[PDB]
Amino acid sequence: LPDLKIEKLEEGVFVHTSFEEVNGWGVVTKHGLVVLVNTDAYLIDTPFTATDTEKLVNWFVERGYEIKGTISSHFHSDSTGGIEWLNSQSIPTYASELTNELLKKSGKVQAKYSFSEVSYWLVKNKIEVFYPGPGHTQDNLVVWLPESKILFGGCFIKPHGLGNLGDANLEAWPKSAKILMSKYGKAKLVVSSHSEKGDASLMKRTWEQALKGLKESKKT
Ligand code: NA
Ligand SMILES: [Zn+2]
Ligand SMILES: [Zn+2]
Repeated sequence: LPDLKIEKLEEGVFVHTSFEEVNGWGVVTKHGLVVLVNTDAYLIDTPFTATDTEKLVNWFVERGYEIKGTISSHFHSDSTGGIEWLNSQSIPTYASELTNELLKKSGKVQAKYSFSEVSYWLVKNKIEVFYPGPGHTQDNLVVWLPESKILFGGCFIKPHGLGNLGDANLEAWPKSAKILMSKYGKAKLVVSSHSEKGDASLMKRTWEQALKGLKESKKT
């Protein structure tokens, strides 16, 4: 299993990359962020495992940062796998009320703190959590960093194909993708869960893939 990677994007923004075996043939790649406000650190998604969440936290703690909070972009384990471990360390975990309902329904440990607001400022003027509407999942969120114009699109941003449709809302995805394009056109960088980082055009590529997936589902 490849090791957790940490890469600096700019001052105050790091991408964490963790890996999971799909079964014998190679691995899934998952990107999240760590955002620094002075000496406060915020996890944007957890790695898949408690073990990789602890490695990630330990890397920032050793450099004099305090983990002030985590946000999970959706209920799937690639965003939420570390919540139980973070809770055991009394590190504040956040998810939307809908995300916590979906964790509870799937027999998973919930985030300690939840919110209902469509636009939720995890950190005033620094970290915005936004619900564009259903897509990859009913609850999928994005995270916007206004000072860097970095959008973390999580598993919503799907420039090359929508992936697993098990929990997806194909009827809503195109509308949700246009809402995102319309709000975050000033984005300098779009970081997705499962693809290479890109420019604002990844939001339009997602819209196109959403339209195509909906069209194909209506044919059969
Ligand atoms: Na450092
Ligand atoms: Zn997912
Ligand atoms: Zn994912």
